[PDB]
Amino acid sequence: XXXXXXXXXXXXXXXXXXXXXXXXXXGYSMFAVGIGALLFGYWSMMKWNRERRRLQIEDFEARIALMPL
Amino acid sequence: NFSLRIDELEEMLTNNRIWRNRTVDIGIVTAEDALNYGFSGVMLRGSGIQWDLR
Repeated sequence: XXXXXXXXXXXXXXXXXXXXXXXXXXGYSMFAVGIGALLFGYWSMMKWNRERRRLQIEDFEARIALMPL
Repeated sequence: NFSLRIDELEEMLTNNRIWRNRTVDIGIVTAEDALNYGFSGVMLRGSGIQWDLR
């Protein structure tokens, strides 16, 4: 009996298949989150600066109140 | 396992902005003067003439 190297292909490994595809981001939907984070960013920040004004006037009031200084 | 391994490079190098910035438009030679150098593999095969030895 002769024994040589046997042939096997099975699945053929798929000859040239695309793996690159669009994922997560679509296009217009990313701008809704992108610019949406900006509008949420300013509104949250400016409310803190209005709360800073409560401290600001109260800080300068200490100088006016102190005349024996 | 090879088909996924080679396709890992395409999602790494070809899709990126860097390669579309760097390698794009360097020595665009495809004319009869490009044929007057004789590269056989790639170059002429890579761009222009549909000739191949295979």
